Amino acid sequence: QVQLQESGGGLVQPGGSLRLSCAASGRTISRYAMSWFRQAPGKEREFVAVARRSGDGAFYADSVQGRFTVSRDDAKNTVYLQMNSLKPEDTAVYYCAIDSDTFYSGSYDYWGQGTQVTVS
Amino acid sequence: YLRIFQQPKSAILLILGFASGLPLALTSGTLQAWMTVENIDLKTIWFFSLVGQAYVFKFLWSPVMDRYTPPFLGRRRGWLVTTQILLLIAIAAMGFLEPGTQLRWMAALAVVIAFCSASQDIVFDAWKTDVLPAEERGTGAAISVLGYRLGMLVSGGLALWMADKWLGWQGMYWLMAALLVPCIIATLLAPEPSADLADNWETLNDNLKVIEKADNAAQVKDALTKMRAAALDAQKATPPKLEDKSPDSPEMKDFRHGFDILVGQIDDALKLANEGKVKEAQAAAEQLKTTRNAYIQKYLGVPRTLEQAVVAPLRDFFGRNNAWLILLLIVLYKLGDAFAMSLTTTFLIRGVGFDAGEVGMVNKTLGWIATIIGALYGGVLMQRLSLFRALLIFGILQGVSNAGYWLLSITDKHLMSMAVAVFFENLCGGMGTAAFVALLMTLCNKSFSATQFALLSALSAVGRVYVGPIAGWFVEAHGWPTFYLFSVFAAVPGILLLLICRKTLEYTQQTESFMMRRHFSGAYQFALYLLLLGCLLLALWLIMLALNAIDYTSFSFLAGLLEVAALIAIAGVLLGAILDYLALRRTEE
Amino acid sequence: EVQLVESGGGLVQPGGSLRLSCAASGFNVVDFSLHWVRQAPGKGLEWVAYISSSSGSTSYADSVKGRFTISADTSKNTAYLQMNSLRAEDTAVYYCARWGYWPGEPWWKAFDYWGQGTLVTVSSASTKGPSVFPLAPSSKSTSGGTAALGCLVKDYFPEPVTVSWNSGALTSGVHTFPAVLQSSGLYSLSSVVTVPSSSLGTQTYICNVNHKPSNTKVDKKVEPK
Amino acid sequence: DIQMTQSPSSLSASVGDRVTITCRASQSVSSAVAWYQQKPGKAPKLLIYSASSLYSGVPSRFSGSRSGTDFTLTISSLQPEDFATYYCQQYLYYSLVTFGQGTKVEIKRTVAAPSVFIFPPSDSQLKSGTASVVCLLNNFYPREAKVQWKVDNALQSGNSQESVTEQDSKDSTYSLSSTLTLSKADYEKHKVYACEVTHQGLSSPVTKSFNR
Ligand SMILES: CC(=O)N[C@H]1[C@H](O[C@H]2[C@H](O[C@H](C)C(=O)O)[C@@H](NC(C)=O)[C@@H]3OC[C@H]2O3)O[C@H](CO)[C@@H](O)[C@@H]1O
Repeated sequence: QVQLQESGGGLVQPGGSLRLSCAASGRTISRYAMSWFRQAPGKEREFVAVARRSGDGAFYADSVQGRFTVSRDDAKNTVYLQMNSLKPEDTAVYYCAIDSDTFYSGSYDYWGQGTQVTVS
Repeated sequence: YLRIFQQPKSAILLILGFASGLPLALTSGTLQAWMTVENIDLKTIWFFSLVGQAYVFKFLWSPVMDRYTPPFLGRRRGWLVTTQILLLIAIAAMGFLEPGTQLRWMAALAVVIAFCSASQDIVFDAWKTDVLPAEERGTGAAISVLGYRLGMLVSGGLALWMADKWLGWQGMYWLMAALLVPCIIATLLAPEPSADLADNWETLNDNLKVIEKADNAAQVKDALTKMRAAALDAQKATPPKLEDKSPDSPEMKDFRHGFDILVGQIDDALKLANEGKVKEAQAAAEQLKTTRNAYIQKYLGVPRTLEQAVVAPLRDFFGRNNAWLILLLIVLYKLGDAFAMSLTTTFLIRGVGFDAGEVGMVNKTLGWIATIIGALYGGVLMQRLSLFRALLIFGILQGVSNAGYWLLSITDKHLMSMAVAVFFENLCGGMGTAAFVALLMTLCNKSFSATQFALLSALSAVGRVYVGPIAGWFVEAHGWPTFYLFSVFAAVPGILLLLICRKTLEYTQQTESFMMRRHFSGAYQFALYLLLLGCLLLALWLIMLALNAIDYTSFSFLAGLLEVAALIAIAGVLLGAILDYLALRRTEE
Repeated sequence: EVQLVESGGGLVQPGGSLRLSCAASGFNVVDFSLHWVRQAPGKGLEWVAYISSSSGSTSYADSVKGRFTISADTSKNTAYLQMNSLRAEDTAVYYCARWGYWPGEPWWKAFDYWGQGTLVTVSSASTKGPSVFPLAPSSKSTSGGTAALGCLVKDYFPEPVTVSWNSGALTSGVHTFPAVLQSSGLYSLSSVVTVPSSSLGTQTYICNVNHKPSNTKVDKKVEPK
Repeated sequence: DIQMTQSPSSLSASVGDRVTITCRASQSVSSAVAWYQQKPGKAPKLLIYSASSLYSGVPSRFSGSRSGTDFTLTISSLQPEDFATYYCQQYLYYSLVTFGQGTKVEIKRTVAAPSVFIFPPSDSQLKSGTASVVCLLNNFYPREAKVQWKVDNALQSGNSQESVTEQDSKDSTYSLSSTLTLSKADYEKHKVYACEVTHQGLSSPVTKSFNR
């Protein structure tokens, strides 16, 4: 009853901006957590950002302030990962993870295919 | 300059200006439109046309507003909430009212709306005067004027578009009520600087009086708590005659020490009340009565409800040095703008020979946008530059805009030249409007800002009211270009009086206080008596006007009475103004 | 240069009624009215009582009136809060704050100085033999990597107890585990530290337990006997 | 102790973000409202007295303002050490000195992965008849994390007690310790006592296992 939609990725001009959309139909992004994850081909799945209940709070990784920002659209029920001042090495697969529990423990069990951000 | 608008205070000022402006057009202009589509004269009812006088004579309603502090919110905020509630109820009632039966009490309800709207204006002007800091006064006046104009626009110019379409008059009025609702909510969100040493001392005395019943002790503790809070609040306030001595002067040191001793006696009384004690509390309460009969009278140990509730604002305003100079400055500062806007429409129709529809559209759009932009620009210049210099620049620009009108009259007709010239005139009008509202807010003593601001607003409007005929006689006698040249030369005296009272204006700007004239020996009281006689003659002439309107008896001498009253009033005003200039000169040397 | 240290421990009967002494240092007790503020564990502050030693004035909260009695000894510069008929919710940390004279800025500086507070509680705590136990770095656990060393105690009447490894010279990787909830009023803490085990045959394992009230030092060292 | 109902009951603001905490007095208390900052385990510190006033040489980061009976404490440039519980205390009437409600929030920060460690019970703790396994989640943000115990591929519940640390002065850490307290007899019935923790900052749950 819940379907996740993804967009974005592909070849990207370095140093500019991007926006990755991760929508969900049937499950409200509010009251749940929607998160993104960097993954270089040779590195692990580092954290990017997460969106909490409505506009109560938004949290980002240490190396993400200014570079990224999660914009929330209530009409679309989705999470946008805005890109800014990308480094030439930010060519990394971006995956989508959802908190299955409203307690915000951090349970990411619903698999997301993940858009392929490639920089340079 | 986006920072001030980002601040919520600009938003509350805008929304309250909208709240004040909304009932004005609905009370009369939209009502004229509704009666016109009904083809009703809306005359001979004799309940109507009180709606016009309601705004003019709001200074009579003001003393109850500055005197009384509603239990909810504060004095300013509580009166505002009350007035908006009555307006919303009245507009909703008129919307509910069904013309199917008869006209019934449409005119009476319109007069009720006008009274409540003049009331809301009074309270909004007072709240805006107190809440706004001195440097923020100009920009806040600008935002209030912008919201006011927007309210007049929606209630007067969106009304026809909304009524002609499916919405209708009933839904139009209820939607005005709905648009009044967030004004009420934002008034609740509005800040409140209740301040008021007189109000805090009155709370002190009210609770002391409810404490003279100190044998029950089911009320002494709470009332003493209220007394202590009021005394702590009034200690940091400034008393009259000592406002200019703000930075820890010896006089204010004695004031603070008196309130120190007072709050110490409330300490002892509350110590005895917390024990639950009857006998010890009563003995030390008799000792407290002795000490209040010996010590605490020093600063305003008086009740608050007095005829003074209505006399004290006038008494203070007239007691200030350069009071009559400021009176005349308020009357004739916007004299040039009144002259121009009195006959702009007829001049564009006939003098420059435009089509009526062209004039209507160009005025409605360009004049409104230019007044708004001039208001904003004047306000930003006000936060940049002092009050007196900004008023000087804006008055000079008002005069040169009337000179632009003279340019228009001499010059051959062109839509673009008229557009740019009228835009310049309304630009300077908006800047002068913002600076003038800032001056009005500057003059109010805030202790009673409602009554003094209403007096000054009526002062400004009395010029406008008398402007119309003199402009008509001038254009019929000498023509339009000569009329506009005289309009510039009559906008000059406002600038001249500003230059005369620049010392007082700069003093008030820097110290936030006014000198009270010490030069009065015999002549000031004489001029005050002349003014009082003029006001009494005006009231008697109003009684005669009512008698003539009811047509039971009519006496033709009322016109001569009006002229004589005006002569005596202006004689007193000029006498006081000359005395005021002399007092300023004496203070200078 | 002033402080309000609050104490009062001693040989008293449990489940009775105790007075909390608030010693005032650096300022006379009569120059400042002392107010006992109660902070129940898990909720906010609540003014409980006050004494004005200058005039003898005294006041209490509604929930403590008739059961408490706050006094002040100007000779030894200390206040007291004799709490009687203690009840389940009477447990809290009692900060004896000070509050200046009126008139002046001392009054406006309400509670400008507090005290560390005393955790008044109702329980069945007693005194019993302690048992210092060192977490041995077993070879089976986390083989080939970093071992999980530590030391722990069981019970004590005086709450202050400090466990340190290598005399506690490190701040990162060592985590004094706050005492688990033992319903008997006693506290069992299990101090732990995650350090590499590259010095198994050379570094000696010593746990240092420090008891301030008794000035007692306990050493748990792995040495031949 | 009853005020107007507000949707946000606590406060959580980023570092360097100006945030305001407000409380309205029941009646007029004049400018006699003080603001205190109480770090956990420590006495409150008087930040603002007279609801706006402070002396010379005092910290200037904290500011206060009053309008009528409404009092607001604002922090201009929020700092990591600012995170504490803030009480508004009107100090007019002695017998009814009232305070605030409370604010229990960790140091707002960027998301930090939990450094998950496991501490097997002491071999000399077993002699007491009990054996408690500790799973420490050192220096992670946000506070919302969970610790399970997949003991031999069997999640254990109930006996696991958690304790999120507050702002301490010895280590200045923000960690979550979970203690799977079982008897010694229970502790001998299983081999591997692994704790699995899930956090928003972890792509996969972190499992720390040890052998008995
Ligand atoms: C001065 C102010 O802040 N408000 C006044 C407003 O004046 C208006 C005045 O212009 C109008 C069109 C006029 O000429 O009578 C201007 N007041 C001046 C210039 O003092 C300003 O523009 C809109 C509003 O404030 O009048 C209202 C009652 O009608 C009331 O709110 C009040 O009298």
